[PDB]
Amino acid sequence: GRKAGNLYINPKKLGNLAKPCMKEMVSFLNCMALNNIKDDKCEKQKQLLSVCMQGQSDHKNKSWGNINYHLQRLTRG
Amino acid sequence: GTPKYLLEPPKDELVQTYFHPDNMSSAEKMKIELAKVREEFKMSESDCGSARVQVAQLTTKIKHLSSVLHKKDKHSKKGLIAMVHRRKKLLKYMRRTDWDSYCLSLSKLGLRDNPD
Amino acid sequence: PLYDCMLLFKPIIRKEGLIDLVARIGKHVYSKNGVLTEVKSFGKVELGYGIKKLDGRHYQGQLMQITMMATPNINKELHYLNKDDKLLRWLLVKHRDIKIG
Amino acid sequence: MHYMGLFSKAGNIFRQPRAMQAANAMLQ
Amino acid sequence: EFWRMTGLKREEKKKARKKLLHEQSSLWIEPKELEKKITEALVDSTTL
Amino acid sequence: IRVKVFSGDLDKALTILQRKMQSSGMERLIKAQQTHHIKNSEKKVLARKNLERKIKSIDFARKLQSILIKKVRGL
Amino acid sequence: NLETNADIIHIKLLRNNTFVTVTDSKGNVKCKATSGSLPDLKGGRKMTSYTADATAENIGRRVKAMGLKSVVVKVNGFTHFKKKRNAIVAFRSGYSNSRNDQNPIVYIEDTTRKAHNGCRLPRKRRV
Amino acid sequence: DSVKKKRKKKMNKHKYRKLRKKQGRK
Amino acid sequence: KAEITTEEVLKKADFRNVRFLAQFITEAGILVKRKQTGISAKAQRKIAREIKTARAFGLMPFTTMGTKAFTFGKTMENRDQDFEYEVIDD
Amino acid sequence: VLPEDPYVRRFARKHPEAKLVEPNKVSAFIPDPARVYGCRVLELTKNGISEDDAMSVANMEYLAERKEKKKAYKRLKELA
RNA sequence: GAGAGUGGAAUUUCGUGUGGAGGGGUGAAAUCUACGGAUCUACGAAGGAACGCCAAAAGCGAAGGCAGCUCUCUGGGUCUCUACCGACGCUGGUGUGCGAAAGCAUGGGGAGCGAACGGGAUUAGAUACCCUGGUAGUCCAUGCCGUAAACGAUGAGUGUUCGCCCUUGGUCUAUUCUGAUCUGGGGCUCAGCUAACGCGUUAAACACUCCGCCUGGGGAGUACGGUCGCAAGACCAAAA
Ligand SMILES: [K+]
Ligand SMILES: [K+]
Ligand SMILES: [K+]
Ligand SMILES: [K+]
Ligand SMILES: [K+]
Ligand SMILES: [K+]
Ligand SMILES: [Mg+2]
Ligand SMILES: [Mg+2]
Ligand SMILES: [Mg+2]
Ligand SMILES: [Mg+2]
Ligand SMILES: [Mg+2]
Ligand SMILES: [Mg+2]
Ligand SMILES: [Mg+2]
Ligand SMILES: [Mg+2]
Ligand SMILES: [Mg+2]
Ligand SMILES: [Mg+2]
Ligand SMILES: [Mg+2]
Ligand SMILES: [Mg+2]
Ligand SMILES: [Mg+2]
Ligand SMILES: [Mg+2]
Ligand SMILES: [Mg+2]
Repeated sequence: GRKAGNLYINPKKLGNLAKPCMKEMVSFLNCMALNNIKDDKCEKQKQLLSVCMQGQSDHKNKSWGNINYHLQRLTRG
Repeated sequence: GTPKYLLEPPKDELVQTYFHPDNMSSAEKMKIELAKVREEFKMSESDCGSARVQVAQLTTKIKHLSSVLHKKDKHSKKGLIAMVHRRKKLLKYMRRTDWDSYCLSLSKLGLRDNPD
Repeated sequence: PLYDCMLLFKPIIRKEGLIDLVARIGKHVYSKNGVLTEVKSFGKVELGYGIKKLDGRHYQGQLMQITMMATPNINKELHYLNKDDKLLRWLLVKHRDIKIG
Repeated sequence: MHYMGLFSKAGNIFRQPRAMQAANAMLQ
Repeated sequence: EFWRMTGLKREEKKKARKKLLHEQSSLWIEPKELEKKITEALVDSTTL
Repeated sequence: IRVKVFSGDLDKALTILQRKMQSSGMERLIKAQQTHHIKNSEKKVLARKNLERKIKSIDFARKLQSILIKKVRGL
Repeated sequence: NLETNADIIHIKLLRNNTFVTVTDSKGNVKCKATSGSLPDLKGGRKMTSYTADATAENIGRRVKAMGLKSVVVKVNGFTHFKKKRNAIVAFRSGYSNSRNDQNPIVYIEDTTRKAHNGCRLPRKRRV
Repeated sequence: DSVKKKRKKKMNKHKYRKLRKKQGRK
Repeated sequence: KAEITTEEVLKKADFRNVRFLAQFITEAGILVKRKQTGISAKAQRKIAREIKTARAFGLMPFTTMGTKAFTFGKTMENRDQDFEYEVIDD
Repeated sequence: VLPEDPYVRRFARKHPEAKLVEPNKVSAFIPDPARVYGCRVLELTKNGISEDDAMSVANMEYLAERKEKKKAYKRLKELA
C-alpha cells in the first residue's frame, strides 16, 4: 500500500469510478427484453439514454485532488 | 407527613417470628456463630486477632465448609485447603510462643499435636 | 431473607383464582415460620411479546407482588408454580431498596 | 523564597496570559 | 475507649433498625386476615 | 422496523427506513452477521485488528480537528 | 372508509437467490417468483443485484395485472440496505412502467432477525 | 526457535509416530 | 438529548420499572451502548441485567424486528389497524 | 496556597459577573474584588469575629460599594 | 465456583391452510433434493446446542479458564478505622493438588457442525483444497488421562526510581465542577538498559532473596531402564 506518514486521503476514495448512463443503458436493454427487441413504442428510454450521452458530452473529467497539499500545508502551520 | 404504619398498633409476635434463625441465611448464621466463638477464646476484651482466636474461627469455618461444599466445587475447596494451612501456621506460632494457649486450643477444639 | 414474589397471572383468571393462589403461597410461607409483610396488585399490564402457553398466546396479564420474610429454601419449595395454569410467569427476587411505582 | 513570598501577598500576580486563556478556550 | 465507642455506635444503629422494623409491623399480615388483605390489595390496584 | 408511506412518496419513506435502520444499530449487526464459523482464537485477532484501525482513525480525526479548530479561530 | 387488510409483498434476499412472494394479510400465497423461475435468465449467476431487481419487477408487473392497488412491502435479508432499497424501487417500477401511476405501497418494513447465538455455522471455505 | 527449526522436529515426530503405529500395533 | 444521570439509574433501574427502562432500548429493541448516555459502567451493567430480567419475564421485547415498535402501556399484538391505510387520498 | 483562598473560592460560589479587571491588562498588582473580599474575611477572622458574620458584613460592604459606584456612574451619565 | 429452576431468537424436522416449479450449490458444473407438491408464506409442535444487543486495550480467577436471567450454598479481592495481634514473613528440592482441547471407560442425549467414509467435481494424477450426504466426536452424569505456540515465547517475592493522558472499584475533600489518595487495568514517555528490535513504576531500569533451567549443530526428546496409565501414551532421559 501507500507509505505510512502524515495525512493522506485518496483522490479516488469518493464517488468517481461510476461512469454515467448505466441505469439508462440497463433500462433500455430491459425494454428490448420486454418488447421483443424492438426500438418501437419505448423511444422514451432511447431518448433518455441519448440525452444522458450528450450530458456526458457536456460534462468533463474534473476531480478536486488538491486536498492533500492543503492538509500538508496545514500540518506545517 | 405521618406514615401509615404509625397509626396501627405494632404486632410483637410477627416481629419475634421475623428475627427467627429459620429466616436467616447461612452467611448470617456463620457471622453470629463466629462472633460467639471469638468471644469464647479472646485474650483481652477487644481481642479479635490473636492467634488462638484465629485458630478457633478457622476451625469453625473448616468444619462448616468440609460438610457443605460440593465435590465438584474445586474452587472453594482450594480456599478450604488454604484455611487448613493457615491454621497449621498459627498453631506452629503458638506452640513455640504461647504453650498454654496452644494446649488450650488443642484441648477445646479437639486438635492433634503435630510438631513434625 | 426478605424476598419479592412476582406473580404474572393470565388475563382471564378471575378475582377468586388470584386470591386462591396468593393465599396458598401465603399459607405455605406461614407453615415454614415466615412473615408476610406486603401484598399488592399492579393491575393489568401489557406484555413485551406474546407469551405462549398451552391455552394459546397472551398479550396481557395481571401482576401481583408478595413481599415475605421467609426461609432460604423457599425458592426451591415454590417450584410448584412452574406447573400452575393460572400463571404466565413467576419470579422470586431478593428485596431491593428501589421504589417501584 | 523571600521575594516571591512577599509579592504573593499582593494582588493577582498569578493571572494567566492571553495566549494560555486562548488555548484553554480552544481546547474546550 | 475508642473501640467501646465504636461498638456503642454499631449497637445503636442495630437498635434503630430494630425499632424501625417494630414500627412497620403494624401493617403486616396475620394468617387470620390474609384473604381480606388480598382482597383489599386487589381493590386498591397500585398503578403499573 | 415499519415505516408508513405518506402521499405516495416512496423515496421519503425509504430514506426514513434507512435512517431508522442505521440509528437503531440494526444495520451494524446485520453487516456483522457471519456466514461461517469463527473460532474464539480468530475473534481475538479480529478484535485486535479492529482496535488498531480504531486507534489510527481516532489519531487522524484528532489531527484534522486540531488543524481545523486552530485555523477557524483566526490565529 | 379506511381499509385494514392490505396484501403483503414478502421479499427475501439470500446470497444465492431472491424470493418474492405475494400473500394476503393472513399469509395465504397468491403468486411468487424466484431467481430461477424468471423466463429470461438461464444459468450462470443468480447472486447479482440485477436478478433481485428483475424478480421484484416481475412481481410488480403481475401485481398490477391482477388489479392490486394497495400493498405492504416486507423485506428480509442479511445484506446492505441499498440492495433492499433497489428491490423495493424495482417493484414499483414494474407495477408502474415509468413512475406515472400512484404508489400502491402504503407501508414498508424490515423484518430481519439474527440468531441470539444459536447454531454453529459451517466451516470457512479454503479457496 | 523459529518455524524453520520447528519443522525439523515436526518431521522427526511425524516419522516417529508413523513408525510407532506401524511397529507397536503388531 | 435526554440527560440521564448515574444516580438516577442506580435509584430507578429495576425490571418492574419498564417505563424507565424503555429509554435504554432502540426501536429495533436492542440495548443502547454506555457511551450514548454517559452513565457509569456499574450503572450500564445494572440496566442490562434488569432489562434482561424484564425480557425473560415478558414485560419487554427481546426484539422488535417484524413487530410494531415497543411503547410502554400499548399492546404488542398484531392487529388489523396496525397496517391501516388510506385509499380516499388516491 | 493562600490563607484567603477558601474565601475567594466562596466568592466564586456567588454572582460571577463583577469586573473586567482580568482583561483590563493595565497592571498585575491591583487586587480584584474576590481577593480583597477574602482578605477582609481573613483579617476579620484574625480579629476574632465569627465566621458567618464576617462573610455577611464583607458581602454587605461589597454590595454597598457596588451600589455607590453604580450611583456614581449614574451621576456621570447624567452629566454626559 | 458448585447446585437447582427458568427465557426467547435462530437452525433442523414434522403437521395443517394458501400456492404451483423449481430449490440447493459452483469459478463453472454435477451429485443431492422436488409434481408422493419442494424451496417460498401463515400458524403450530418437537428437540438439542449456544446465549444477540449490553460488549470492551472493561470485570473476575493461581493458572487452565469464566457470558441470558432468578434463587441457594460458597472461595478470593478492594476501601476506611484514634480496633486487635505482635515478625507469626519470602521462596521452595523431594512431594501433593489443580490443569484447554483431543482421546479412553460406563450410561444417556444428538438440532447444528463434523475426523473417518460414500458420492459429485477439478487435475497429468488429486488418497486434497470446492460441492453433496455423513459416523465417531462435539453436549450431560461419573471416572481416567496430564498434554498445548498451557505465550507476555518474560518464575515467585521485596525495596527504590521524572512525569503526562485514560480507565475499573472505593474513600475523603468538594465549592456545582472538579481535586486528593488507595486499588487493579491500558497508552505514551525523561532517565537507565538493550546485539538490535525494543522495555520503560504492571521494566527487559537500580539492587537483593529463593527455586527451575542452559552450555555448538545434527543424531534426539531418539535408544535403554524405572514408575504411572485400560489404552493412547506420559515423566525422568543418553551414547556411538
Ligand atoms: K515442531
Ligand atoms: K483481576
Ligand atoms: K483474588
Ligand atoms: K474493579
Ligand atoms: K515506547
Ligand atoms: K516495584
Ligand atoms: Mg490463497
Ligand atoms: Mg529458545
Ligand atoms: Mg474433551
Ligand atoms: Mg455414547
Ligand atoms: Mg473423492
Ligand atoms: Mg466436505
Ligand atoms: Mg451435513
Ligand atoms: Mg512440555
Ligand atoms: Mg492460553
Ligand atoms: Mg476512582
Ligand atoms: Mg498504574
Ligand atoms: Mg536480556
Ligand atoms: Mg518457581
Ligand atoms: Mg512427549
Ligand atoms: Mg520406555
